[PDB]
Amino acid sequence: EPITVKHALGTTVIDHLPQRVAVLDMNEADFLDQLNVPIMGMPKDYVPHFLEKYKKDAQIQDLGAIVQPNMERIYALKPDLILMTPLHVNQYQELSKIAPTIHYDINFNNSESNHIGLVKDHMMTLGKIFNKEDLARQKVSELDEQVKQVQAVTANRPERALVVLHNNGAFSNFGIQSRYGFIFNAFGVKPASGVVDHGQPISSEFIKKADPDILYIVDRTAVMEHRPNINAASVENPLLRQTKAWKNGRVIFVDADAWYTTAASPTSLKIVMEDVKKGYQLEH
Ligand SMILES: C[C@@H]1ON(CCc2c[nH]cn2)C(=O)[C@H]1NC(=O)c1cccc(O)c1O
Ligand SMILES: C[C@@H]1ON(CCc2c[nH]cn2)C(=O)[C@H]1NC(=O)c1cccc(O)c1O
Ligand SMILES: [Fe+3]
Repeated sequence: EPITVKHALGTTVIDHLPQRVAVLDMNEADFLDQLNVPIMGMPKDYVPHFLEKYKKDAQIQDLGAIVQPNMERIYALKPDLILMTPLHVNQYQELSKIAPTIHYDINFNNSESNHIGLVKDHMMTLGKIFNKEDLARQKVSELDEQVKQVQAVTANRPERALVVLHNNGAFSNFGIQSRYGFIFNAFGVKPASGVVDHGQPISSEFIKKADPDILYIVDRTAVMEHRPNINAASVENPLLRQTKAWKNGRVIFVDADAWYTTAASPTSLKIVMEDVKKGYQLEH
């Protein structure tokens, strides 16, 4: 019963159970970890904390950088399956030369529609390929329950939120049509701005007209420069500090590994939803 995967970049047929798997980003690595599927190679420049055991495991080949893994190292690893994503589209043809190559059908650029369904679909596809259908279906059920939990928290709440990305002292807003669109669409968070605009840098005019009751701050610099996450005392930005969210203590410094490095896999979405719920939590 060979599986045929018709994805965004072509069609991949898998006739045998793959045994030497290369994953090209950390979302994919989280899927296979969650399915208890061994990984033969992955990039290791930005391994999230919840995949820490993989950075240290010398039996897992380091393929280099997430954004552009080392094609020479991949070819040498002789994988029998490569998992890649929209980040690697420019390498798909070259990867498919080396091994059957699956593309994760997901939209990292604009997640406003069906983000959760696309994550679930991928999980079920991987469960079929690796003969882990029952465990795949369980993880899908868990994701569904988690989504119901955050939707129960956001339901009928009046608060409106911004998702803002910190980068080297600069802050930019990510709205309903951005990479964080799914926060609004999937989980029922109400956006503090609706106007469609890298993100929109925080200006005085913007924050005046889109003054959030809740603020989720994604610290990109903590990930990229491997530095600790900023906290309330790091924030110099006066526009952010005069918002209702800041005054009322509804500022969540999110788990940047789950929100920035991944954001499209079972462990990461679980964490994202816990962070979202903290934004609504009025008491300890
Ligand atoms: C349209 C851009 O092009 N690509 C392909 C090349 C790339 C960018 N970042 C990692 N690989 C994106 O993934 C898109 N990236 C973003 O929109 C983006 C937004 C906020 C922070 C980032 O690091 C982004 O890449
Ligand atoms: C740590 C990040 O993890 N992943 C997945 C999340 C992501 C970031 N940008 C697009 N997708 C990366 O592509 C890694 N990004 C970068 O190394 C990066 C470098 C220069 C400019 C960018 O926009 C980058 O994302
Ligand atoms: Fe990027």
